[PDB]
Amino acid sequence: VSPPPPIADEPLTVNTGIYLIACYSLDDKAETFKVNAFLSLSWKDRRLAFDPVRSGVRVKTYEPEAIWIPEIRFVNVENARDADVVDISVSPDGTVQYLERFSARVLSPLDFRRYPFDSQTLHIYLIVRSVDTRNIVLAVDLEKVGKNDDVFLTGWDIESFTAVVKPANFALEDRLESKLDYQLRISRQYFSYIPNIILPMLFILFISWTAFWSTSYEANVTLVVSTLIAHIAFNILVETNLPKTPYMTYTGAIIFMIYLFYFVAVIEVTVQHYLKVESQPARAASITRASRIAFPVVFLLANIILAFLFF
Amino acid sequence: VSPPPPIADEPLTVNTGIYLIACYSLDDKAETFKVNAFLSLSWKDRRLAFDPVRSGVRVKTYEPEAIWIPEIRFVNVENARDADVVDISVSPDGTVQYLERFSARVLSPLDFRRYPFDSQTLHIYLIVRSVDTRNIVLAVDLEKVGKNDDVFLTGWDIESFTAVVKPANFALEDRLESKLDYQLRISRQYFSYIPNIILPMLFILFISWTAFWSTSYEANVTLVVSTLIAHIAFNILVETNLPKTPYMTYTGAIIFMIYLFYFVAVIEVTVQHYLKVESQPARAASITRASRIAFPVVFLLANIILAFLFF
Amino acid sequence: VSPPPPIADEPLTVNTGIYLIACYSLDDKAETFKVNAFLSLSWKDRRLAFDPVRSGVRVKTYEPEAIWIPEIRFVNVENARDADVVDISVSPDGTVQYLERFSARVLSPLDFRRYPFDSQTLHIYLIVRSVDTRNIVLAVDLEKVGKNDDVFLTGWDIESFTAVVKPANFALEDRLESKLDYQLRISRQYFSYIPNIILPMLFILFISWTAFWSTSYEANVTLVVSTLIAHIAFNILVETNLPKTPYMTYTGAIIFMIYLFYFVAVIEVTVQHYLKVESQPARAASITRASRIAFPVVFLLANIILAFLFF
Amino acid sequence: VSPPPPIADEPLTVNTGIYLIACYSLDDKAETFKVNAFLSLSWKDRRLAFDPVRSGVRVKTYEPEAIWIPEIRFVNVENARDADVVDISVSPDGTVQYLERFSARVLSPLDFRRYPFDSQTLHIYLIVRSVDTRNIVLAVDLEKVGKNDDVFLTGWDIESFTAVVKPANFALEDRLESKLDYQLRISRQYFSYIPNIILPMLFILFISWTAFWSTSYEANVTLVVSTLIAHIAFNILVETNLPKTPYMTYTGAIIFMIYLFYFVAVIEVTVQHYLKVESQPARAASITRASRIAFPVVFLLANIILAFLFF
Amino acid sequence: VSPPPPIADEPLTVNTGIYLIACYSLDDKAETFKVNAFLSLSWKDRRLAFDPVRSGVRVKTYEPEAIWIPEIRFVNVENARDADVVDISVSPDGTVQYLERFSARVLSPLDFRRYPFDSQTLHIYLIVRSVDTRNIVLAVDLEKVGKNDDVFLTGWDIESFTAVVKPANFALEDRLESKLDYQLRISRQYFSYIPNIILPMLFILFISWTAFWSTSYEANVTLVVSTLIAHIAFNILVETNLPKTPYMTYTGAIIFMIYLFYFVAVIEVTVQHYLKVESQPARAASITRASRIAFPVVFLLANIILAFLFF
Ligand SMILES: [Cl-]
Ligand SMILES: [Cl-]
Ligand SMILES: [Cl-]
Ligand SMILES: [Cl-]
Ligand SMILES: [Cl-]
Ligand SMILES: [Cl-]
Ligand SMILES: [Cl-]
Ligand code: NA
Ligand code: NA
Ligand code: NA
Ligand code: NA
Ligand code: NA
Ligand code: NA
Repeated sequence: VSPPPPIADEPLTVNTGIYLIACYSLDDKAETFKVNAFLSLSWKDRRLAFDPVRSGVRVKTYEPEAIWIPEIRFVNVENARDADVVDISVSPDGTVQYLERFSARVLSPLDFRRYPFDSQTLHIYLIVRSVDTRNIVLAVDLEKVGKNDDVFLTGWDIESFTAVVKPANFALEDRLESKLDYQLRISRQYFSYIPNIILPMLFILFISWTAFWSTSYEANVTLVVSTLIAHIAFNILVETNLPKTPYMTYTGAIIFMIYLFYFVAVIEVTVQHYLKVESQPARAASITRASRIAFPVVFLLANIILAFLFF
Repeated sequence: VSPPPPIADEPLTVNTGIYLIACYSLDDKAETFKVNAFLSLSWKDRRLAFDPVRSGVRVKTYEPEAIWIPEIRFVNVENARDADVVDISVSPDGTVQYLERFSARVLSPLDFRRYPFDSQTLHIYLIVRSVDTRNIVLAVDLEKVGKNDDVFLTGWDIESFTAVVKPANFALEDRLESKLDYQLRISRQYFSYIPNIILPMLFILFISWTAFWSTSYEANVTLVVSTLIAHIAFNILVETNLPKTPYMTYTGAIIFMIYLFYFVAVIEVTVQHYLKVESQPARAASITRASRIAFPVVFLLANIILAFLFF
Repeated sequence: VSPPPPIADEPLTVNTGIYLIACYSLDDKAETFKVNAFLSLSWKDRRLAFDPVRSGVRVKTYEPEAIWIPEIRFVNVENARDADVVDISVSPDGTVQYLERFSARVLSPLDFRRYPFDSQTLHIYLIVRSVDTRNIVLAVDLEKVGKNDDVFLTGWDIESFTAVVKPANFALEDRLESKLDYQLRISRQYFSYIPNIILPMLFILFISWTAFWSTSYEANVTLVVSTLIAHIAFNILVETNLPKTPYMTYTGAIIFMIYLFYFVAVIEVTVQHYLKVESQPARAASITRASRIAFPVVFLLANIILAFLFF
Repeated sequence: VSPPPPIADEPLTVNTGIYLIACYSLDDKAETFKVNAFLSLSWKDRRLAFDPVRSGVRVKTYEPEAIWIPEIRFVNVENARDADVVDISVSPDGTVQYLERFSARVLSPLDFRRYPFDSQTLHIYLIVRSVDTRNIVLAVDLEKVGKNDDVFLTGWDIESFTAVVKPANFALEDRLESKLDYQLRISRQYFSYIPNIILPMLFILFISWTAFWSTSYEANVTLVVSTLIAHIAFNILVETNLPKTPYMTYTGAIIFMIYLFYFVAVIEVTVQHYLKVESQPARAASITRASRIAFPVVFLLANIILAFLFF
Repeated sequence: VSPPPPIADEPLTVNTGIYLIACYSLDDKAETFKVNAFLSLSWKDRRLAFDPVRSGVRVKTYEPEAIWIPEIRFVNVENARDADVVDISVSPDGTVQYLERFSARVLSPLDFRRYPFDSQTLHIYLIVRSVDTRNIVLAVDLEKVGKNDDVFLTGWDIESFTAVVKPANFALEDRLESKLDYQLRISRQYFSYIPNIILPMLFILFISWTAFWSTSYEANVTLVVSTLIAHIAFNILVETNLPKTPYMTYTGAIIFMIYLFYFVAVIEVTVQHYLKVESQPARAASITRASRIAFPVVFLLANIILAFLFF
């Protein structure tokens, strides 16, 4: 079966629509998400037209095999989509109305710079390759683009699901290709990160700073070193939930900076002890007293600077 | 093959039933479960009717290909169900009796607020899309809804398996859809959490409080800091078995609150030491003596408040 | 193709046999195992009978498609078995001899109460649904039930592979079902648990008890707290290799009890120190001296009691 | 299609050959490996013979469906091999030359006793079941057994790939079976284990022994206990990369033995302290001085004994 | 369908091209990557030639089944590629233009010697087996080799995608094989390793060296031992992201060397203490003072030597 012939030298417009049934498994490390949706296709094949008076019926139902159907593929899917045809309905004028239900693992890049306070734009790219007979162009039937209310993406808030109505038409291997951009705007549910990572991380840091109210070198060494190890544990926990970015993430920046605080706390703890042994506890006292104000102020200011830089 | 024609303008009623054979793999993080069950379908196709006298036979067995079968799909499945037709039996009035055995990974949201003392309602949504010829409506044959005695969901107690008999009939992409809700009520086996997480977590906390019967700053620092790290280990262990909730879970709340107890224990340990060095051990004694009663009382009361709030 | 017609009102007896080729992947957490075996089926279809004189041949070989084959399924499999027909041989009297080679992931519940000294009974349930024409009943041909010598289940000893010869005949969705129980008796190879978990766990506990021969509070605090953490590490290691049981396991019981030993060791260490500071080292000495005998005796006795309760 | 008829009462000899294209994923815990290879089969079917003069052609190419092909299966595969027929070429005398490209996950037991200095013999078992018409026997065409130069098994050295030319002929379910043993001899690349596990493990042990040059009980307790915990971490790391063996492995033996060294080091550290407090530092000095020589000598000798026992 | 017949004794040239659509999942441990690309094939089949005047059409479109298509396979794929034919276009001269869209998990060895500053050459090997009728040779149509702009490999920079135009023609199982090498040059994004592993690892090492400004044996033991454990944690973290190499990697070398620094730091800490107790603090002072300069200088120089050796 060959494509529909043109009235004039016009391209064939295949109207599309994606209706999300189930959206799930957003893998941060793999930068993938799984989708379960309806794909609707509609084009005019004049060869399939009929008189509703003569035939008796108002629409004709065909099996995929029977008629010409455009080869619509997804660009950013890992493997070819699992698709099952729901219905093919031809109107008297030859306006075909195809509907299929699919499921696919979509590969869409994620921006972790503001993690865990980040928002993402997931993409679903519909594509059609033009045939030697005639050129095929994609369109968006906005009436058939949407999502079920039930649709939930665990640990994410679904903002919108829209399509960029004008396709990206380009040449590939000397043939015209019509690409469409279906955008799923989501924003992360940062809540859990606060009692699980952020606050525990701040508590161990504040515990380290109690060394500024202690003259006991042995106790200070225990305080700063122990807490530093809990900080390493938290850094490792965080980097396991994330991929390797060629940029600093917000949480990454905070975590990195906190190492410097531990490093300087050890230096202070060392300096204070050296001075004490050197029979200069008056100078050590001045440094320790300063550190009590210096450490939280420089911490608070450094954080303002980063939130500023990052947001 | 087209759908059965209507006597009058009535919709076609497809009677359904799910009988669970094997239920397994309830993933808390992924909010999914795997099912292995029988799906039974029954509808009237007058075109398939016959005389049992003339034909000799009391029922006719058809291969799926031979006759019209309604396109029944599952809403909340990740990929299309693995189904194998067991039997198709036509009675002479044309009452088709379809049976298939399926397996599917069902995506059903979970409520972790009362974890590990939570109970859940797992869902299985049967759906049918109406055709251009006629409208299809789902029904529940209660005689064919159930589960095998053998059926066990590891670490969960299976309460019930029922169907909401009246379908959710709604329009989707200008066509009628009949949705059915099969509900599997389960409740978690919280037992193991007690000797594995809850009690070990309480023992390390109580060990931290022995610092209230010690004047040794160096020992107290070791006691409180060490136990705090074991608490971090337990917090991490717990959050690995769970997804990121935009709400506090019961265990999450207990765990978070316990950080504050470690924080204040460090403050006490610090205050007591500062006072001792400042040659005011009488005041430090008062604080330490108070802490011995204050810490367990405020702990016990805070827990009453949370269990109250959570249950 | 319809089932064989009955001589009288007798049911059709399908003789079965499972011969294990490869048995592997026993998942303790998932309570599953993978099997690779031969399935043999034999029944009498009088319609397929022939005279060996006239035909010349002593048995006829058919392709599955050509003849009626009973729909034998497995109850406790996650997904439908991957089966490839090896041979179908019909004798002159119409005694069909079907053989297929299959592989399946079988879901069989496990009893962890005596872990790692436990023994299990893995099950393989063959089932047949009776047709409207006639009732089908399963039988066991003991001569075709067995396992290859080569068959090895890693970290387990294979005791036996037998079938419960009398089937469980019951009604399901108003039709007769013949269920057969193939039992694979295995017992765990507990050896490795001894040098990897049990003895290391006992060594850290015994190290904690050296605090009973020390007057140094700071050293005792380090001894008991450090070892307690290694005990937490071992508890976590153990519970990662196991599912969440609504009952205590033998190892679970030992592990839990050992927390109480650490708790009381801290109490002793605390009491001894308090008394020393209170200028009462004579009383502290009595307690410490007692603890040296009390701790191992109460440990040894508590263990006798548990092994007694558990075995 | 029936098997080739015999000239006399001889069995049908199917000549075999496996040529490895890609060998990968040797799972130590699962005792499996994945293979991608060519399978070549050759037998004489007199029915397919032809005159090259009359026909014109020197060999005839058939589609698998067209002719009789022996049912060759693999014994030790988890699931049935993914096979794609490359070519079927019939010579004038009726000598069929089948070639297929397959991929399979082969289950072959591993011996960990000498780990990580172990060598293994991976197996690939070809098998054929005799038919009622005639008996089928496997043979090895050595000219068609081999492996590509490119073939690499990560972290392993491939020694050889040979076939045991005489098949294991035996009865199974009253039918003759011809089994062939394809052996892939490999030996582990132990290199990485030295700077990653062995030496780090020895360094922490030697650090523990510095307690023999210290009179500070508190320091010794820290030294021995800390290092013991790093040893526990290394023991856990090792046992995660390995399955549960009913025997001791070389690394397992070394690791276990090192626990005894930590245990006795604690005993020494305890004894030395008790004696010091008891105002007997002369006796404690003797013990400590001895321990300095005793610990490395008994360590070195114990290791000679084990390497001796193990190799 | 047989292959195209030769004009003279020339081989059939199948022109090839791979156009990468989506490149993803580069597994360092498994040494695999997943690809989603277009495969284009073009050869001359004179039997399919036609007059464009008589036929009317300028190119003819065939279904794969209708015509002879060369059996092109991939050498280094784990399983056979998931391929879906996009188009088959025959020109009047019989120049076939095949296009398919595929996805495959490619197995390509990785060189970790310079990790995480390494660059790799991923391979895709196209292969064709010659038939008994005629020999088949692969060619590269450079105009149909490329990659989409969108193509991103997470944590890697894609340098180039080229094909080695002259095929590797060799005999395999007495038949000619034409192998082509498609090379994807990539280089790792080392950025993240710096704030996540390299700098944290250096901070803990520098913290250990503060023991050179302390006379407190108990504090030094805590400092060096604690930091050593954090170093073990980092070593383990690193070796989990990598496979077991029979060679030293750059990061592996740095990590290993740092153990020696901890070992010698313990020795110094021990020596200094022994001397102090021995009432020789003047000699201990000299050693400690030297260590303050020796440790960073020997560290810095050792690192120059390694970067030199490695790059
Ligand atoms: Cl697609
Ligand atoms: Cl363009
Ligand atoms: Cl074009
Ligand atoms: Cl479905
Ligand atoms: Cl089954
Ligand atoms: Cl096989
Ligand atoms: Cl391939
Ligand atoms: Na079509
Ligand atoms: Na149908
Ligand atoms: Na059949
Ligand atoms: Na300490
Ligand atoms: Na055949
Ligand atoms: Na073809």
